[PDB]
Amino acid sequence: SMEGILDFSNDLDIALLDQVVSTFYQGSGVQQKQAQEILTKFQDNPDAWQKADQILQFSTNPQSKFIALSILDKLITRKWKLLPNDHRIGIRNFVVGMIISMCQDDEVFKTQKNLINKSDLTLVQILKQEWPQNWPEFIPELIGSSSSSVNVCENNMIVLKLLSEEVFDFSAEQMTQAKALHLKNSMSKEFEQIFKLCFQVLEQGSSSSLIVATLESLLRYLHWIPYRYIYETNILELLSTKFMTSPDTRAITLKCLTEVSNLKIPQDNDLIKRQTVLFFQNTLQQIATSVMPVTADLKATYANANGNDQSFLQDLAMFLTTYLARNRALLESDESLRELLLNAHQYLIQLSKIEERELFKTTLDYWHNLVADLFYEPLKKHIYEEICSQLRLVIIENMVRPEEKESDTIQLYKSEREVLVYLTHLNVIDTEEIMISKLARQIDGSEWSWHNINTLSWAIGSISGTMSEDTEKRFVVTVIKDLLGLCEQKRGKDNKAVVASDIMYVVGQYPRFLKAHWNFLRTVILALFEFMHETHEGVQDMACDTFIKIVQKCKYHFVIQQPRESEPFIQTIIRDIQKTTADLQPQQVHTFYKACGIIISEERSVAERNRLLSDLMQLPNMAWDTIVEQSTANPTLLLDSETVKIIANIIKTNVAVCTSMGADFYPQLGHIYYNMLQLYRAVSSMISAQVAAEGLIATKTPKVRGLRTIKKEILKLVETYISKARNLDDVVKVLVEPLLNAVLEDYMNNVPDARDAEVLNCMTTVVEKVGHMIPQGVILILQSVFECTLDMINKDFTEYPEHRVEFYKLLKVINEKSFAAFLELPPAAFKLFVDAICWAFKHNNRDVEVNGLQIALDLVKNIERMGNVPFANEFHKNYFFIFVSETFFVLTDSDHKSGFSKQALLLMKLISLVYDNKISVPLYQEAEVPQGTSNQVYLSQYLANMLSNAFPHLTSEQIASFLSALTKQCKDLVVFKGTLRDFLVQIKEVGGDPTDYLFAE
Amino acid sequence: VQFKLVLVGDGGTGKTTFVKRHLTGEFEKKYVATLGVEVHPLVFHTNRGPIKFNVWDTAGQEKFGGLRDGYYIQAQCAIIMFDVTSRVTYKNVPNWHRDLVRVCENIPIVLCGNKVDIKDRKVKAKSIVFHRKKNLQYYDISAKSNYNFEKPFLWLARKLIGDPNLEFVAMPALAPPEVVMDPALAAQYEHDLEVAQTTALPDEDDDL
Amino acid sequence: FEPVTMEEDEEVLYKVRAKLFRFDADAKEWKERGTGDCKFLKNKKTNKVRILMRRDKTLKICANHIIAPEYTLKPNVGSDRSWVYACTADIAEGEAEAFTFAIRFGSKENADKFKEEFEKAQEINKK
Amino acid sequence: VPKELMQQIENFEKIFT
Ligand SMILES: Nc1nc2c(ncn2[C@@H]2O[C@H](COP(=O)(O)OP(=O)(O)NP(=O)(O)O)[C@@H](O)[C@H]2O)c(=O)[nH]1
Ligand SMILES: [Mg+2]
Repeated sequence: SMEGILDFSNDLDIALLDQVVSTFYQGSGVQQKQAQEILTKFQDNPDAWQKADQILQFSTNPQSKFIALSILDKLITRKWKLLPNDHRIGIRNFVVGMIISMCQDDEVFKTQKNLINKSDLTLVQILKQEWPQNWPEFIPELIGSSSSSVNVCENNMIVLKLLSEEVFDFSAEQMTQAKALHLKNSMSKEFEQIFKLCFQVLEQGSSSSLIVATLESLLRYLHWIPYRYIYETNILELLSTKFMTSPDTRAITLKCLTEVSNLKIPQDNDLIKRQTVLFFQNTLQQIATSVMPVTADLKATYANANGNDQSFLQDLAMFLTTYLARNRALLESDESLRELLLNAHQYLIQLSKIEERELFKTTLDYWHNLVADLFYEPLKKHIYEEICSQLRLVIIENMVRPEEKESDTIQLYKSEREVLVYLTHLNVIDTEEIMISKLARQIDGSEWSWHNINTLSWAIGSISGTMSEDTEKRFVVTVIKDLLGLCEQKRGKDNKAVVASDIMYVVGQYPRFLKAHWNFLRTVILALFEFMHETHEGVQDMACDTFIKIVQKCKYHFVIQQPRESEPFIQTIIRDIQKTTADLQPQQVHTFYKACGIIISEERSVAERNRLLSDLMQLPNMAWDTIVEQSTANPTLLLDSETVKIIANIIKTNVAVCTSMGADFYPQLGHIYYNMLQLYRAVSSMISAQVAAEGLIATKTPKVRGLRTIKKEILKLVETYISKARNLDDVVKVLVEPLLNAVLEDYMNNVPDARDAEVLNCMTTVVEKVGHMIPQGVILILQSVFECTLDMINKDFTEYPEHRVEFYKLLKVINEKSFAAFLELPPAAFKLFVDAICWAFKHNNRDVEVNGLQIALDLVKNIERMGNVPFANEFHKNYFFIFVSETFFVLTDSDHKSGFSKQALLLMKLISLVYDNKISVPLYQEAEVPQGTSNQVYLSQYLANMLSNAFPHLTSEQIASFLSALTKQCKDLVVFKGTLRDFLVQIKEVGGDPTDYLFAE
Repeated sequence: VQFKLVLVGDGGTGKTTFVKRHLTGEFEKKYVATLGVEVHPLVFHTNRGPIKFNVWDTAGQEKFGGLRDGYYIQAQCAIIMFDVTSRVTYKNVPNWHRDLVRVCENIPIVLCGNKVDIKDRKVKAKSIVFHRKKNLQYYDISAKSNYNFEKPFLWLARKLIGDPNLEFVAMPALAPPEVVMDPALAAQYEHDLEVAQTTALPDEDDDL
Repeated sequence: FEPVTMEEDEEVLYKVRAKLFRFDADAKEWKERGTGDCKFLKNKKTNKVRILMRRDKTLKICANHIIAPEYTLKPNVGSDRSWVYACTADIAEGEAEAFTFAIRFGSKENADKFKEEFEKAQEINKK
Repeated sequence: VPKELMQQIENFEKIFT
């Protein structure tokens, strides 16, 4: 029954409309859902705009009039110029009249703010179409009607605010460059009159709602108007005094003064400098006397969250930081301005104690600006000594967790570290004193807590490298000594676990100290080794992260023979490795072995390095040897989940060590390589035999997932070594041939759901590093993975996402390093290669789309480098316009805006080939064009026809002017892109001006 | 005690997935573009009594926009969503905010950067500053890993109720009823049980 | 001088972290229902044991039912750390409704221990 | 290195003993 309004052969029943609307906004459940679908269909009727003048006159529902204006909005922005000129004047007239009559009825003006704002925006859309060329008296008449009524004057400030927004703040995306400039110049020409009205209202007016609406418009004006309207008038005085006292006007006025602090200003005039000082002086004065004194506890105020306090304190932080970052030098020399300078910063100190993550980051950014300047600028830091001393405490007490998963906490820690490092350089003594004092109150329990000891330990660790080695040594000693005593002072593994971790974090941050005190460094490591036996949650993971963290920095001191030692300490670590790691989880054992590989790589004697490597790998190599013996004996053992897990952990240990050692890992790799690939084959057979006997569901089972883990870690190990190898002859002559024989056929002949995407990733690295040396191997890779992978991913954009990504990474590196492989493809396979590139264009997936566009660009360059030869001539004849049209399609379909830049680059390269005569053969067929026609003429002809059928609502003149500008600008990417954007605007509407494409000229 | 909440942002940013997680606990992997709007009541239990959100989950794709800003009428709070793996979605945040505060001139608004579970983050933390001058709360969130997935509603509840100490509390757990098998449904439940057993559980590699 | 839940009558027999799934038969798809603490609660006035599971942060109930002696924990084809079983009356989301649940844990040890406690509690309720 | 630190840190391993 509600679907009656969707029948236009009959008169629209307004009462039926108001019912559908009410059911949608106030209803619920099914009735709401039904009405919603009816309203959507009504609004999208291309004739629904004709019935808007009826709704706005005879409806009693504001939501219905709002929807009516939305229907008008679509019509004005997309099809205005298609109407008869009588409807344009009519629509204009009854939008103007509707606004006038809403402002005159004080009851409607008060209770229908949403519908009036919607009408003002609708009017603004008309202005963008019709003003000033077809409405030169709009601004003069607006200024006249403002004096006849406070309500109309207030509403005209809303109209001007919205106009300024649409012309200056949101025009870049929504208009052509020519149209944007036209309107910006039009508003600039008549602003002298607009400012006069605005300034008179502010100086004389008393209606607070009128004042606030005028200041909200001023906020938009300040984005673009010249500074003279601000400094050659009394408006700065008004903002910084009068309007800072009223809480109604205070919020907007403060935002206005923040923008004023960003105006383009000549930095050499002394009167202006005084004016900039003065409005800051007035503003701080009004805050101290009308809002709160500089001693006020803003942390407590913000937490109470009364009224708009939180917004005001946010806006004050933005104002103070913006002004001071630009102008604080104006306050630093004159002694009579010193109190103002420091009161402003004391407010920022108080603001910095607020518990609000994002506000703290705003003030922290300013503090960075300040302490960095005091670090380099002569004679400045003594001014801020008391500010800096308070800041040291604020930052130490609000220090956040370093990475030692939250990526918002990692960025903030590094920001805090930066400022605190600067603050330490500025006064090392004050920083040390605060930290020791803070540590004393951890020991007397007055401030003891898990949060407070962690925060202090992070702060202490963050300033590493700022003190002198002698002070650092005294400092580190006191801290560790005090922290160790704090550990005994506590009971319970929970307390002793917190303090233990903090102690190890601090020592891990001062490697300079550890490197100079061997006996200490040694004892530290031994404690970690004993902490690897403590089963308490977190200890073992801590012990291991600290060990490898210390090793990365102090590795040299583990590989040499230290005084009073009979062997390099690495040997002692390796001897007791089974005992040390006996209680660790697999992940933690691998980190340990990785840390040992870091040390071993410091030994540059090949013979001793390989011996250490052999000893480190003794345990996994003996387990390996044992399995390879019995695993081949009874291949069913690999169905034993215990053997599978053991194997996977042995391989993961080799991956860990290979990650640290890279090229030095080759000896160990050769020990397992040939038997590892045999294992890869045996595991493969079982996966295949399991899927044959159980179906595809077998791939989800723990048995098969464990078997595939083996294959994946084997590929990761080979990938890890090859990507770091320095001896590429051995890679090619020893590694590649057994590898390809082991993985390629297995990948090709498995069903889609059993193929490992890691094979593709592994091959990508092989091609990357030695691609130039195995042209036959690359060909073999394409034959085995290309067609069977493409058929997996060319039916939709969702299935096999990992294969999708790795597939185009592989084609990309093959196209870079061994383009000859594609020249060998049969014509039908090269056609699939082209199809696959364009298929990548159409992905929203960024991983795929970007590579697809790069492959296309690189392919064009590869072809071009071939010169005038048959293969290049045939490529252009077969695929030039396919790439041009496919590229144009994603440029204009509105679903691939993330790739605009690279689409534009590809299109500019394609167009420039024809206009530099880099294509030797005609791109047309003998028949369709006269003999001797230039490819330029045919290109513009093809594109003109292509765009005419794809965008039939464009005029032939538009298309012609767009292409003329586009081809003329194919050597200037920024201008090229601007012309494409202009085209993307014009295709959204009817009647685009073809001269807009002459903007660059 | 029900407040209208409008949820806006570019298509594919996770708005519907985010709401679904709060409604049923599930994580939807498929991208089925919202058509116009989808309204769902959402209730939270707090130390100040229960609060109800009438969530208007709108469409981000232009071709499915429906009534567009007509959905914002008389909203009392809002969430703007973008995708930290897609710069374009953050570039469009000022456009969604513009269209929103033109209809809802003074409401609490949360800005959410979704999908921080994805390693290859493209909109870095340092680049997200739009919320400062607009007085929006900001949260990194992931509807997949549940990182900060409750913060947007906790903050909004505290603004709508006017109590900065409002907390989510555990809804009461009534005693569950006693069970009695129906012999006329035994073979019916053992059928659906066999299908459930032989359907693999998703994300078997997740930590839980 | 003058100066200025509903599970308290119960007892926690077992607690474990787990993720709960429900089977959408009409879509042949497991769907998550909540991740949090799964508890076996013994009522002091009836000695009857129930499962009570709440989501993290929001603390909303995602499982609330008796550990009936009739229920039977079954393995899932793709998991060595989960159990599948049918539930004929769960009241986490309003009225009593029947579900085919799946619960997964952090390790195979928690899975077997859960089944151990799950069976101990079944005998408790049989009385 | 200060010799009293050693005495305190050598007991560090036995913190959990
Ligand atoms: N990795 C990840 N994916 C997510 C996350 N949230 C949502 N998604 C995924 O992103 C895709 C889009 O989900 P969706 O909720 O429909 O986004 P939307 O904003 O509602 N789209 P529309 O505005 O067109 O209705 C889905 O595949 C979803 O699984 C997340 O937090 N992390
Ligand atoms: Mg959606």
